[PDB]
Amino acid sequence: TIKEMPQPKTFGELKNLPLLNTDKPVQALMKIADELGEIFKFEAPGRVTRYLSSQRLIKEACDESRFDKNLSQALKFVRDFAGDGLFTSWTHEKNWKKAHNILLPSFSQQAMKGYHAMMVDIAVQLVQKWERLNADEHIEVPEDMTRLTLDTIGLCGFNYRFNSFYRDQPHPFITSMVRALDEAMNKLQRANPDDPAYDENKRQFQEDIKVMNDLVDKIIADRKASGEQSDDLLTHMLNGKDPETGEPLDDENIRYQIITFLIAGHETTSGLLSFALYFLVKNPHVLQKAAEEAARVLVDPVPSYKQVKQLKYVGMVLNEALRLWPTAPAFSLYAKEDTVLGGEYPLEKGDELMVLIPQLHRDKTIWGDDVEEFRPERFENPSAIPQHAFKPFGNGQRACIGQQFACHEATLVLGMMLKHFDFEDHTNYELDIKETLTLKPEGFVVKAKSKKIPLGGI
Amino acid sequence: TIKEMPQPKTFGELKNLPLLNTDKPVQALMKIADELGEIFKFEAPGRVTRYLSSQRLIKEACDESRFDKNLSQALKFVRDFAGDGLFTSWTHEKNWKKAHNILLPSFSQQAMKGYHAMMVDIAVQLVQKWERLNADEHIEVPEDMTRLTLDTIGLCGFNYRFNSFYRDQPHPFITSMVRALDEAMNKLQRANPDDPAYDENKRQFQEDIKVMNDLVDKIIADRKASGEQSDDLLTHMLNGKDPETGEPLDDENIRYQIITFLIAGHETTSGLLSFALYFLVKNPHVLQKAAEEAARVLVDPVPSYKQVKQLKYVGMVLNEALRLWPTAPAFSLYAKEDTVLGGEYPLEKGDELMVLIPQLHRDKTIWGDDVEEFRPERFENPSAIPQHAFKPFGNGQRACIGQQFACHEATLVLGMMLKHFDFEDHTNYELDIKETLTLKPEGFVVKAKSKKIPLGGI
Ligand code: HEM
Ligand code: HEM
Repeated sequence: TIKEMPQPKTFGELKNLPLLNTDKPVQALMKIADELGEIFKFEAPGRVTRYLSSQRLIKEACDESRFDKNLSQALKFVRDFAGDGLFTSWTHEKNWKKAHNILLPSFSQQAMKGYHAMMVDIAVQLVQKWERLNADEHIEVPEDMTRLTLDTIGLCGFNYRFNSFYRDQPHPFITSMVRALDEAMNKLQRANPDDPAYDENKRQFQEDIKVMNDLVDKIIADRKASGEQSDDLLTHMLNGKDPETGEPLDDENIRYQIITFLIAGHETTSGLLSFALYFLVKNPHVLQKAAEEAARVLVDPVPSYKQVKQLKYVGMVLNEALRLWPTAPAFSLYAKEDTVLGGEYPLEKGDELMVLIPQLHRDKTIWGDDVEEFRPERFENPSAIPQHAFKPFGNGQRACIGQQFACHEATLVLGMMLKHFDFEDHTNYELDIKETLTLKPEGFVVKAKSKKIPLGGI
Repeated sequence: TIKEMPQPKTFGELKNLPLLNTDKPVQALMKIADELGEIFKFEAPGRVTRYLSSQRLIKEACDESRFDKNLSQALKFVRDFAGDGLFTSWTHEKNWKKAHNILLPSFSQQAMKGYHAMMVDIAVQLVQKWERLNADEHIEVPEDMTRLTLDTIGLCGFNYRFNSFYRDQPHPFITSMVRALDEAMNKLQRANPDDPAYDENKRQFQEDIKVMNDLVDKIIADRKASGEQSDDLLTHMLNGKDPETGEPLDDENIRYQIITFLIAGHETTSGLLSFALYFLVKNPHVLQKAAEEAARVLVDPVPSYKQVKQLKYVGMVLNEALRLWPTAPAFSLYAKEDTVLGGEYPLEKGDELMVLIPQLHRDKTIWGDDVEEFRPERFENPSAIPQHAFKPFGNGQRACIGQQFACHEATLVLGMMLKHFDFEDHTNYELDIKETLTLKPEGFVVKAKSKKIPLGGI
């Protein structure tokens, strides 16, 4: 029977909008979901969305016959620099299906065999950095993880070295990307967007868009001008034809794809690695199990592709980190036609839903009462997990195209870290989660004592 | 560096085979392992296996990239009546993966909420039996535990009442199941099984298979006709679809699954309860601690699901019984590819291993020197145990699908026993372990004096 959904506290004519005027909006929404349950309405001037937290409702939301990907206000703002790349395109735009069909084979599990050597190149740089620290020094974890994941997508994707391990201050492209992302996210919480105060932000936004476009357009133009057949994502985009339309991507869409991949590789996989290491140092029996596996499996001076596929327990660790802190924590959907959600909530065509992934992943009816505990063993027998219960990579045809890339990279790197070092939570670090496009453990530091195991050449 | 492995005494061209021509083969193999150490070769005419006893080697055997489940000769003979049910199927058989995907969510810890009431039905029957004994009487422990466990899987699994507490002699189906298993196990010694001497054995075997098939097929046929929904394992099997293939199980395979569950829920699961109660009566301070927990937690006339989940020390007692006398004490593996075990023992593709679980569980490098002592406190934090050190339910994707079911049932029943009765080892019983498919403390008897605490309705 039909039910009225709950709604969090309001602010007069601003409705719920000021609830997002916080540097930690997803975390605020999680606390609201804890108070209100599996569904709540969230209203702002001119817009309504419904936040879903239960597997029961989210499984219905994931029915692609009833619901399609929506661009949230955040993604609409990100679209000012990521364009109609795969992440910020509507499913019905021609460039979505074109790019999807062209790029899917380049992101497959099979494709990882070809990226593996370049992934190892950057992972060796990380391990060497940490081998070279002095006794009294420590590691800035999200910082080094971001250096690694950005450089890996730059190299594997476009044969471009950001050389982030040679820098304190980020590459200029990244300065502009990060500042562009910050502006996109800050705009969400402004009650008066056109206020004269925000004039200067808008000028900086246009300058950062120009830095990004200029470097990426030059990368593309340089590759076209050289003729080089590097066999990377850029080569595949320049030469590939969509089997369905027979058309290639144009150079402007290629730029948007490249921007999109650099955003992804800076923002998400780095957070996964950071959270994984956080949980490992907070759960030393789990760390022991992962380290024992790394030692047993990674028998050669550098890891092979086959060896990375052998690291089951490291995979379980990564999935359990994705469970607790999925680093792209929300995705949006719209109702394709009028429909009733969960037998109880009537929706009209066009109505928006938000899937709160960290809450889905804390659904006690699925996972049990111990949802805050870090237990990789939850994933030991993967078929035990119900359908649509675990969605850190989104849903259906609009799921993360980078999933195999992220998993392979993270498994490789975490395996190598655990083979080469013991870790100490020397500050007894208190988890503090910063929110940008994604989630990361801000200020997370550790000490790493080398096991003094030689590392092979690249 | 490459070692030759030890081998127990041989009998000319019969090799090691006569060592298993004994009433207690697992216990013989344990003694061989004490003599020979972590690995030994066992040869019979036409075959070889290697028995493993250390965590150091078993952790490698449990690497699913390197080794998969093998059907031992015993499981090949059980397959004559358990078919391609989950326990007697190869991982590469379509019906293994289909049934695995369909059934696993119905055996989860969360699924136990739905079975709990039916489990209580049978547990109340056990408690009422014991409340109704006269002062001069005693309890035949494995016999009553088997009545409980069989009836619980019958009721929870397919809404069938064996009514074992209304009988002295087994239900006709069970007579046939036990005699089929006996025949399967006896066939392990027979040199020329096509000898006319065994014609009656073959006739009896076919008759026993017919008894089991007729009942189970009728159960299935009766349910399909009615359209009755019971939320039980049969309902799930009739309606469920494998997410991967999109196919349901066929009726023949469902029958094999039901036969398989009945085998499992008989003495394999009742052995846990029997050994647990044995160890409790032999360790009165442990019994007292467990009884104190039961009294503190089980404050209502019948136990709730949540209350059973609070019986931590009862669960520790059960784990410690599984440590010493795991009731499915060995499992078989085969090498997927050529590989070296432990840096020392080269194996070829197809080579077989046997994991001797009771010996694994006595590895002093893992458990310390006191491995024969019954100390439930070893399990205060099960996360402290290394990977592949405590394996009473097997390994990985071929682990026991019934683990949560068995543990929940055993915790519930043992908690109620400890709430309702004091126990006396009135005969000072000498442990005598009978071997079939499983292990049982044969002849174990106790007296139970009622605490005279009322029991609720079902
Ligand atoms: C742990 C790491 C990652 C996580 C958790 C993650 C998560 C997600 C999620 C949840 C979506 C769906 C978004 C929505 O529905 O609005 C998505 C889409 C996407 N991700 Fe990722 N991602 C990760 C890594 C990557 C990487 C490494 C790349 C590329 C190199 C990438 C590229 C994309 C793209 C292109 C899409 C859009 C796909 C489409 O709609 O066609 N991601 N990701
Ligand atoms: C204390 C009780 C039990 C113990 C110690 C036990 C132990 C085991 C072990 C060691 C295996 C792996 C066998 C191998 O690798 O060859 C296994 C498999 C299995 N067990 Fe159990 N079990 C118990 C209770 C149950 C119950 C109650 C059920 C069902 C009602 C069940 C159903 C199964 C099934 C279907 C498999 C095959 C799983 C697969 O390969 O997909 N077991 N059990």
